[PDB]
This record gives sequence, C-alpha cells and structure tokens, in this order.
Amino acid sequence: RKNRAPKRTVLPDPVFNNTLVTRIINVIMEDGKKGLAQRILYGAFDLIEQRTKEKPLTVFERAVGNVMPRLELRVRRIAGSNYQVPTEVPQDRKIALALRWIAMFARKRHEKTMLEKIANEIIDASNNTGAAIKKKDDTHKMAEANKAFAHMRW
Amino acid sequence: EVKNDDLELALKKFKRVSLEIRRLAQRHEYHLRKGMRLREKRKIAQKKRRKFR
Amino acid sequence: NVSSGIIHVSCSPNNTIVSASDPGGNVLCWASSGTMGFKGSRKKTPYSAGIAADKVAKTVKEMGMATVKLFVKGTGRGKDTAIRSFANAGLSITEINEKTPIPHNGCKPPKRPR
RNA sequence: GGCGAAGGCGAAAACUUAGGCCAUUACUGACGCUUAGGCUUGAAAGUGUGGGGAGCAAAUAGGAUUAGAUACCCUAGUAGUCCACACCGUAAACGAUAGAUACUAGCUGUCGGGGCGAUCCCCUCGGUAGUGAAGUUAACACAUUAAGUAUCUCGCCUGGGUAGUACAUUCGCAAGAAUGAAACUCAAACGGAAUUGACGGGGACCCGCACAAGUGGUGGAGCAUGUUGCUUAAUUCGAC
Repeated sequence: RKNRAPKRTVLPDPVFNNTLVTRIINVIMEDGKKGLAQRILYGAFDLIEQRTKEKPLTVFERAVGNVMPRLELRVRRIAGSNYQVPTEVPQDRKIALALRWIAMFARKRHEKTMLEKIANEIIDASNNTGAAIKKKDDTHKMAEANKAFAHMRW
Repeated sequence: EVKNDDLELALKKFKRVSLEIRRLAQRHEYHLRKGMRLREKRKIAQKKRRKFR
Repeated sequence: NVSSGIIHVSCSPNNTIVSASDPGGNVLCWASSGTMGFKGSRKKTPYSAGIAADKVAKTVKEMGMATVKLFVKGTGRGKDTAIRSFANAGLSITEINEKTPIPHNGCKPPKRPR
C-alpha cells in the first residue's frame, strides 16, 4: 500500500485566464512540446472566433459542463464473472476525465487537419452530440442500473 | 410483537425483536444431528456467559 | 375503496414479495422483484425490495389508502428497505408486527449444504 | 443445569414402578468387595410380518460445474426414517481414566438435604464444576471426583505389516458377530509428548510501479543483434 499522495500545482494561463485551459494544453501535448500544442489550441481558438462567433471561454465552459460525467465505475469482484460497482468521484477527476475524453475523441475523426477536427470536437461538446456526450451518457446509463451494488459496497 | 405508537421509537425494538426472531428461525430450517443441537446450544450459552457475563 | 387495511411483505432469502390486503382477508394487489425488468440472481437485493415497495405503495395510493397494519414476513436483508420506502412515502402506517412462518420444533427441515 | 449403571431422558395428564439423598439412641449381627462361567440391558444402521407414510432423505433420473464427476450445488425421487411383535449386539458405546476402601494443602463456585433463619448470607452432610500446594507424570497434564500415598479382585498388553485376516468352533434368516493365528517381510511404525523452522486456498498487522489511476511501449510489418534446432569443415567454448 501507501499513504495519501500530494498533488503538484498547475498554474493558470494569464492570457485567457483559466487553469482548465492549461490542463487542455497539457493533455493535448505530445512528445513534451508546449509550443506545437499551444499553436494548435490557439488556432482552434481563432477558429472559434471565426465561425460561430462567440466567446471562446463561454463555449469552453459549456463544453466542460456538458461533457463532465456525473458518476464513475469501480471494479470490486468476488469470483468469476466479475461485477462492477458505481461510486462517487470528486469534481477534479471529473473534469480531468472530461478533458481526456475531449482529447482522445478529437484525434478520432474525419477532417484530417487537427485544427478543424479539434474545433469541431469542442463545438460538438458544447452542442451535446454523439462525439463525446454519447460516451458520458453510456457510462451514466450503466450506472444507476446496478445501483443496488452501489448502495451496499465498500 | 405488536408495538408502534407514532413514528420510530418502536422501530429500534423492532430491529431487536427481528434479530432475535432471525436467530430463533435460522436453527429450525437446516437439519443436522441432535448432538450438534446440544453442542451448539452449549456453545451459544458459553458465548453469552463469557461476553455478557 | 377502503381506508383501513393491511399490507404484507415476505422477504425470502432468495426473493421478496409484497401484497396489500383488505381486513377481510382478500388481496388488493401484489408486487415482487420479478415484476421489474431485472431478473436472475440480482433480484435478492434490498434496493429491489425497496423499489417493489415503492411501486406497491404507489399503486395502492390511487385506491385511496389510509392507516394500515404492517405484518413483515421472511428473513433477509431487504425487508427493512420496504420499511424505509413506506415511512418516506408518507403513508399512515400505524402498527408493526412479526409474522414469519415460525414453527415449533416439529417437522424435519432440509440439510446442511456442504 | 437435573436424573439414570450404561445407552439415554425436556408440550400436558393419569396408573404401575425404579433407584437415589439427610439425621437416624431403632433392629439384625460381618450377612462385605471383586466376580471366571451364567444371566440382563445395550445409540444408529440393518432383517422378517402388518400397519402407517406430512416432511426429510440412501439408491436412481435430470439440470449445472469441470478435462472428466458414477461427488460437492440444484429439481425430483425409492428403501428407510414412525407404531405393534420377534432378531441382530456393533459405535470416537470416551472422562480414550475397571470396581471397592482409607488418608493427604488450599481457594472460588454451583445444586440437593438439615438446622438457625424474608432471600441475602452461617455452618453441617452429599453430588456436580473451576483454580491450585506438595506428590506423581516422558511431557502434556492430574491433583480430595487423582493419573498421589497403598491394599483386594477382575480384565487386558508384549514391535510394525501381514490382520482383527485365514482355518476350526458357537450364535444368527441373513448381513455378520464372538473367538483368533501363522507362513513371509521390515528395522523400524499413520509410535506418544514436546521444540526450531517451513508451509497453509489460518488469522492480526505492515510495505513496495505491487494492486489501483494514468501515460508510453512489446506480441502485427520490415531490418539490427543474441539465443534454440538443422547443416556442414569448424559453424570454437560457456551462460539455461
């Protein structure tokens, strides 16, 4: 086992003034290169002003609010043919998983160029389509179906 | 066991009586030898005499 | 069509049944874990008994139900959830009682599984 | 907790009947203990005859699990499980401790009888438990209910496997029971107690990129390289 693990701090970006944007730029990073992902995300921002003219922060928070999952799933088995257990997860991991879903689903689509695909991903997340809201809805629907296990668990 | 006045004060004793009813009902639903009856009864009596004193 | 009545619940170790009855002995309606969609081994849960009791309380509400006796039957961990369902339902429960089919030490029961 | 010699005995009542406990100036006057042989009883299962048969449940069928399952689980399901009359006479029938007698520190209880006497307590005579001295014990442990101090009697034992088997004999409808070896073989044994470890699908507690979470890779392609096998002149030798 181990004890409780402290978390390293993440600094907000003082240009759009949101630390969730910093977690965006962190998760969408590959190879350990802030510059390339930074240009990608800022081009996506410029596209947000370009089509569907609206505050990028507003569509950002709307996408975060729609994609966030209400409940999580935890494995607690007894014997063969294991059974799941839905438990409660704090908001930090909830937004972390929402961002992870946005990142993974963005790089799974048509419109080959990253700029338009990630922009369409954030647009769909704001508008509640099957791109990512489908996954959250499914993971919610497996929850509260076997909630009898959730009530009596440990 | 009829006892209930307004809301809940009866319910605690209801849990007590339900526990003792379950205790008395479990040992009359599965068959095994009479010697086992006697030995388990003495074991339960010993538990009561050692824990509750 | 009656104010007073009695509703019976029998929480078996493998299932549960709830049944609302008039004082004349006739049944009004019954409910069980099988009435709901989920079946198989997962029906012996306190949550299932709770939702069954919720549904039976609902379907007796339109009947115009009032103060009612409560006879609880069977052994299991799901009988008390029906108590919570009925108490939270706002019904006029008045008396609780124990009606397990308890025998004196007579007929020989089945064995130890082993 | 109580009673019974043992097996056993617990919803209620009547009849018959057993033995038991305390004080007994009463009576009798050693009439006692043990008991080969003999006799009586003796859990469950099983046998014969007639009933009875709710539930349970050998055997049997089916559904699952498994590699197989003639098992563990589930659904049925026969004998039997119950009563009346006869038989079998075995059990871890154990306190694994034969019966009888007297003595030997103590303490805590509990139950029955007597007296004092609201129970509560006091003591007396007994049974039944726990703790514990010396003493005994290979050790564990026993210790006033001894496995101690001794006596009387009965029964029993003489390495293990063969084997509680064979032959004979008695009983029994039978199942079988009682009695009970040897040939051969081993140098020890499902020997006993206790000790250190080890192990446990035994518990209690605690760590670790162990689990959990995430990220990124190998098994998919091709090339580099090492290894296994084959080959030849060696494909030098080891690392497994």
